[PDB]
Amino acid sequence: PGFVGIRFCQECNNMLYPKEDKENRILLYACRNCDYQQEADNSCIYVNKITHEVDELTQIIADVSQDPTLPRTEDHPCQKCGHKEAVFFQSHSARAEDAMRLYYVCTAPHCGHRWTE
Amino acid sequence: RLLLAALGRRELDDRDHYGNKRLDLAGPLLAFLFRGMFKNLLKEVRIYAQKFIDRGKDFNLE
Amino acid sequence: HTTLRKVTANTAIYYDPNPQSTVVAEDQEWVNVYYEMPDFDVARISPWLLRVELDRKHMTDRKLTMEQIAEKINAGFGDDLNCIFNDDNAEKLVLRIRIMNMDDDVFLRCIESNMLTDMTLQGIEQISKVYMHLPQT
Amino acid sequence: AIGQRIVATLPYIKQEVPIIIVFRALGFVSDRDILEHIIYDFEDPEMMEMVKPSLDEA
Amino acid sequence: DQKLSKLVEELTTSGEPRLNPEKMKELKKICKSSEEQLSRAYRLLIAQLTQEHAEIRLSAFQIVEELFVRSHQFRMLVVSNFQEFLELTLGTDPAQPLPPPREAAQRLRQATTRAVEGWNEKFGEAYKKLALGYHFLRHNKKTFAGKFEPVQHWCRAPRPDGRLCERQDRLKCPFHGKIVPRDDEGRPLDPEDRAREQRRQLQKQERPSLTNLKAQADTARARIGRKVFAKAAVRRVVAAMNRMDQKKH
Ligand SMILES: [Zn+2]
Ligand SMILES: [Zn+2]
Ligand SMILES: [Zn+2]
Repeated sequence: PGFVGIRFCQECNNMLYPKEDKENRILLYACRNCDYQQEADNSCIYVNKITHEVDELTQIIADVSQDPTLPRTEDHPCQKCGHKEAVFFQSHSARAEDAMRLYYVCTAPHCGHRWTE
Repeated sequence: RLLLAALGRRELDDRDHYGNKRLDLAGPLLAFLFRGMFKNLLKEVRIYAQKFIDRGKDFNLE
Repeated sequence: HTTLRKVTANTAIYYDPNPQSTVVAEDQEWVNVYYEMPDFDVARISPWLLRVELDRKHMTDRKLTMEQIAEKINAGFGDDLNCIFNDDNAEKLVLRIRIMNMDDDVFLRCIESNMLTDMTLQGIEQISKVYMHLPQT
Repeated sequence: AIGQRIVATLPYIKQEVPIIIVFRALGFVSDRDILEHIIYDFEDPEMMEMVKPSLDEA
Repeated sequence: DQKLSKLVEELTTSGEPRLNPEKMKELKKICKSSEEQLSRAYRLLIAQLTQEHAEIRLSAFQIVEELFVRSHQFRMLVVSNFQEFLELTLGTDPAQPLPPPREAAQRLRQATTRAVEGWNEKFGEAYKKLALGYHFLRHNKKTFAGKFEPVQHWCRAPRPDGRLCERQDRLKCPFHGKIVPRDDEGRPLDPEDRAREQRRQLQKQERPSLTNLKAQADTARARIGRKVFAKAAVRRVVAAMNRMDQKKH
């Protein structure tokens, strides 16, 4: 399915709202401030993911390895560069309070690889 | 910040945390109290000066 | 109590003006098979489509079927709001909701919200959860 | 619709006022500019949906 | 006098953009013959206007437009009570709004104005109240988890196309009701089921002008909106969301 992001007008830099031309029934995105309009390609207006089935690796940032508080391990090497050291923690976020799955971040600079076993 | 709290990306702040808390000793307490009192004094002085000006005579500061 | 939001995994609203060639590719077979027999007219079909996919584990746990879900939504929304469902054998159980002859997009958004909030598929209302156990006393 | 709406309380203002009106008052009337000030990354769609109702209301 | 009454009702309830000429012809033939009767017709018009249903008002204004230009007596009576006609037609009264239909109310107002300029251009000087009125409008108002999915039976119902139903439904097929076992020719194995289906087939063989305010709501799109937008439903929407808010917290 995927997610849908908003579109901006090229004239006033305002968001394009969903609209439709009955004559051709082609998904249009018409800015409701001015007369500008555009032809969509996603063919999707709104999605609501209840299962919130998303990857925490996207939210995980690679600069967290410089935290003198989180634990470190040498038993989970980085797959991208083979570095032995890694920093691990939990999801520690809402809708992810369970699933104690450990999220590992490579300690070596310029790699910042984030992965999960 | 309100958004991140809504999606749960950030945790709601707790009042009991002392990082979110500050202490008020004699210094700030007196300053705050004095500030109100000094203004009251200014007003009193302004009232006296205004009434003397309305009466037409200059007012002695003392 | 089992409301709709409970079993629904994901909800999506598309623009699919041509039911014969649906926007989503993994529906063509059963959607065209459904639209072969004109039990419902195609002219009255609204072009906005609400595509909701369910959770199979919730299917099995609640013993809820596609026929029952369709019957419940039909009883709730007359012949006005027709819904088409696949067989209970695919890897992804998904059914489509369209209005039948404010913008229809926002109207369908409100309809989806109402279904998810207060579409009682089964169970006694104002009963949250039932705990099942043997008494040791 | 029934979306979540972001609204702000300004001192000495008797009635509660939406944040988008406040941003327009500060001089950022472009919806894109308001979005840059609100959300820093435009590739995150969830925040954009979350602020959609405020833009719609204003 | 009875005949003129019937014509007035017919024009108001015609429900068309333009009133039927024959009937208008008849009204005209009745109006001239007697000046008193013309005055009575004028009277009737205003009464019809002061009721409801702007579409009927719009139909009434077409009658008023015709009797103004071709009758000086009627031309005087309209001027004599031009204030009331101004509220009834243009909807300039601060209290009374234009009744439904809304699109018909738009047509009544738009068509009313275009008359007034011509009304004033041709008869403004002679009739002083009319001249004041046109200026007034223009300028003032502007875990068990038992999961099994065995599906071997088929509906096998005889479709009108000659092919058996291939739908795989556990209990009920939506196009054919309950599902019963059938052979290769789509005949229920139970003779009782065959008899019941035959009985069902026999049962199947045995089987103003404008839309009122209630009639306008009588449709599909309105019914689903009424159910969705309900005081109990919205509260149930909030109450259901409150319970997940407790789970979220
Ligand atoms: Zn624009
Ligand atoms: Zn690495
Ligand atoms: Zn069948």
